Amino acid sequence: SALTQPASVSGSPGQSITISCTGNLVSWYQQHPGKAPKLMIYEGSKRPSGVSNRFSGSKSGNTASLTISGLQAEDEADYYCCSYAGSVVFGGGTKLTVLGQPKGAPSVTLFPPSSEELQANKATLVCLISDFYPGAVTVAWKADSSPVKAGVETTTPSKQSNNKYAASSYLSLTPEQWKSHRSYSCQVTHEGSTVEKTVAPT
Amino acid sequence: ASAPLQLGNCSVAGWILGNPECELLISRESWSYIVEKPNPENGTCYPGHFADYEELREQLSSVSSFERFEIFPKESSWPNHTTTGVSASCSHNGESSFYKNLLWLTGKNGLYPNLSKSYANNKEKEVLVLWGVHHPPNIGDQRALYHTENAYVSVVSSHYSRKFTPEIAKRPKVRDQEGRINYYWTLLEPGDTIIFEANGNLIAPRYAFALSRG
Amino acid sequence: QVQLVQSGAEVKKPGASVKVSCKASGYTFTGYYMHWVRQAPGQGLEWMGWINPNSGGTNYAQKFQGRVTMTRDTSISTAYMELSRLRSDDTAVYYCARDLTLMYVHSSGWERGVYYYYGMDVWGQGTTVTVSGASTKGPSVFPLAPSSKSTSGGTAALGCLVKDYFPEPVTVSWNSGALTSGVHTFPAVLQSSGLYSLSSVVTVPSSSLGTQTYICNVNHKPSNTKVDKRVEPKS
Ligand SMILES: *[C@@H]1O[C@H](CO)[C@@H](O[C@@H]2O[C@H](CO)[C@@H](O[C@@H]3O[C@H](CO)[C@@H](O)[C@H](O)[C@@H]3O)[C@H](O)[C@H]2NC(C)=O)[C@H](O)[C@H]1NC(C)=O
Ligand SMILES: *[C@@H]1O[C@H](CO)[C@@H](O[C@@H]2O[C@H](CO)[C@@H](O)[C@H](O)[C@H]2NC(C)=O)[C@H](O)[C@H]1NC(C)=O
Ligand SMILES: *[C@@H]1O[C@H](CO)[C@@H](O[C@@H]2O[C@H](CO)[C@@H](O)[C@H](O)[C@H]2NC(C)=O)[C@H](O)[C@H]1NC(C)=O
Repeated sequence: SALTQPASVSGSPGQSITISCTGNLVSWYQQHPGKAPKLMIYEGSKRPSGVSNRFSGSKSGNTASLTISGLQAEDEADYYCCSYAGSVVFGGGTKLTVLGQPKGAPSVTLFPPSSEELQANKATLVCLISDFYPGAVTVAWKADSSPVKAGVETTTPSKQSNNKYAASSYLSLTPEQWKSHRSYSCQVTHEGSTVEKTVAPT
Repeated sequence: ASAPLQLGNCSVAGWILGNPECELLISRESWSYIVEKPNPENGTCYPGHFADYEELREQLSSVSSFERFEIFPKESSWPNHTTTGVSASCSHNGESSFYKNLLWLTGKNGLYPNLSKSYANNKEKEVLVLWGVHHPPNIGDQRALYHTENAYVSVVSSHYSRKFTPEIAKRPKVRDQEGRINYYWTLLEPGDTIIFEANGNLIAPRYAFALSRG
Repeated sequence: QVQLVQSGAEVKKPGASVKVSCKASGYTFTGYYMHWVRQAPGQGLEWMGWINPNSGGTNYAQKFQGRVTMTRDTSISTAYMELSRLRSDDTAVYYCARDLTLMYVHSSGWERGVYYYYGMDVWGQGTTVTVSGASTKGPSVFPLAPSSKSTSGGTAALGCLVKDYFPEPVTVSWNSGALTSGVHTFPAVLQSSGLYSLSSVVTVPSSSLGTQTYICNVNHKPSNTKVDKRVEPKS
C-alpha cells in the first residue's frame, strides 16, 4: 500500500508539466520549503475554493496525474499525491523545478581516509558535490563493484550563493574493510546521468 | 376482518415519519382505527411542530389499502447534495439515526445547489407526502449546512401551496436540540403533482404512502 | 479566516515523550476530523493518524500505533498529539491538519453519519521537535590531502574533515583568515549518533603545493576546542 511519484521534474516558465502517481479519490498537495503543505486537488480533479485552475487532475489506468499549465516560478515546490484505503498514504513526493538557469552537472570530489584517522582506528570517505542544478541528486556508494548501504550519511541539497546546489555524503568504514577492498566509489546521479569518483587504499 | 393499528409507545407522527424506534414487527396494510397512548413516548424525535396533526390522525384512522414506496429514491434523486444526515436526538440502539421516511439534505463539496423535484401521483390512489423544514439555532449552522442565509422552501401541489422562509431561532433545549424541524404533510389525489423547490433547509420526502380510505 | 495554531518548538532527550498542541479558530472545532502528519528533514510527509474531535475516536497509522496518543479538549478547540519513547529519528516538523469533510454540526444535531478520507485542507504552521541524546563534544579534525585524482586544470582541492562534534556550530578558517578564495565549507551532516560532521574544501593552484603551507583553523566554541591542522600532499 504505497503510491509512487517521480523524484523530480523540471520545466521552463509558461510550459505545462504533469506529475504522475502510480498505485479516483487522489488528492495533491504543494509544499514550499519550510512551509506547511497546501491542498491543490481533491477527489481526483476538484479544486478547493481559490486554487488556480492552472492545476488540474486526471486519471488513466492505475495512474493519477497532476497537470500544471502556464508554469510560473512560484510553482517550484514539492508535490505529494495522497490516497486512502482505511489509512492515509502519501506519495514519496516530487520536487518540481521551474528552470531559471541551464541544467548544470555536479562537480564531485571524493576523498579517502587520512593517515591520521586510520591510526585512530577509524575511516571516513567524503564525497563533496557542488554546483548542480536542479537541486535534486542521488548518491550511491560502491565498495568495489557492489553496493554499500550501511555507514552512509548524506545531506539534503543546499542552496549556495551561486544559487546552485551542494551536498555531501559520508561513508564510515572500519580500517579493515577499507583496506580489504580494491576500491570504493561515490556515484552521483543527477537528471539520469552519473558522475562517479573512485578512491583506493593506495 | 379489520383490527386496530396498535402503535405501542409511538405516536402517529413517530410512526408515519419513521421514527427509528417506531418500526412495527408486522407492517400492516389495512386497519379500522389507530390505538395510541395519551402521551406516546416516541413521536418527533427531532423536536418541532407537526402541522395539522389531529386531522392526519383522523384521515389515517380508517384505511383499506396502504403501500409505502420510495417517492424520491435516495441513491438517484440527489446527486449534488449530501443525503446521509443523522442525529443523536433520533438514536437507535445507541447510534445516531434519522426518520426512515425523510432525508436531511445538506451541502456537498462546499455547495448547496438549488433543487427542484416533482412527483406526479400515478398510483391511482391518494398519496400521503411528508416533509420538514429545518430551523437552525444560529446563523453559523445555517451557513455550514446550507451555504445560504436567504433560504426558501416552496411546496406547490394543485390543492396545497406554501413558501417557507425558515429563520434562525434559539429555542429551549429539547432532546439536546436548540433548533427545530417543523413537519408538514399533504394528500395527493390521483393525477395531481407536487413540486419542491429549495436552496436549503428542506427535510425531503424519501418514502410516501399510497393509500385507500375504505 | 480558518486557522490552526500549533505549540512551539520542542527539544527532548531519547526515551522522553512530547505533547504538541494544535488550536483551531475560525470554524467549529468538533465539525471536522483532525489529522497529524510529520516530516523529517529532507523527507516526505507521513501520516500519523486522525482524531474525531466530536467523539474522541482515533485511527493511528501502523508506523506509530503503540507509541502515539491523540486527544482533544473541545472546550478550548484544541487537539493534542503525544509521541512517546522518542528516538533521534523522531526529529521532524509535526503538522496538525483539518480533514476537509464537514462531519458534524453539533449545535444543530446534524451528523454526516459516514466517513471517508478526501484530503486535508487547513494546516497548522508546524512544530519542530528535535530529539537528541548527545553531550557537548569537540571535533576531531583530519586533513583531506590533495591527490592527483583531486587535481584538475592546474588547480587542486584539499580540505579538512571536522568530525563528531555537538552542538553546532563550528567555524573553519584557512591560514588564519589569509586564505578565502576557493573556500567552500559544506553544511554539516547529522549522524545517527547525534553528532555532527562537516567538510571545508579549498581550491588552490597545483603549482603552490610544494611551496605554500595550508592550515585550516577549526574552532568549536561550546567545547572550547581549537585545532590547527596542517594539510599537505600525500607523500
Ligand atoms: C423512544 O422512547 C424512549 C422512552 O421514553 C426514549 O428514551 C428515554 O429518553 C428520555 C428523554 O426523552 C430519557 O429521559 C432523560 O434521560 C436523561 C439521561 O440522558 C435524564 O438525565 C433526564 O432526567 C431524562 O429523564 C430516558 O432516560 C429514556 N428512557 C429509556 C428507557 O431509554 C427514547 O429517546 C425515544 N427514542 C426516539 C428515537 O424517540
Ligand atoms: C413503552 O412504554 C413503557 C411504559 O408504559 C416502558 O416501560 C417503562 O420502561 C422504563 C425503562 O425501563 C421503566 O423505568 C418504567 O418503569 C417502565 N414503565 C412500565 C409501566 O413498565 C417501555 O420501555 C416502553 N417500550 C419501549 C420499547 O420503549
Ligand atoms: C449536478 O451537477 C452537475 C454539474 O454541476 C449538473 O450538470 C450540469 O448541467 C448543466 C445544465 O444542464 C450543464 O451546462 C453542465 O455542463 C453540467 N455539468 C456536467 C459536469 O455535466 C447536473 O445537472 C446536476 N444534477 C442535478 C440533478 O441537479
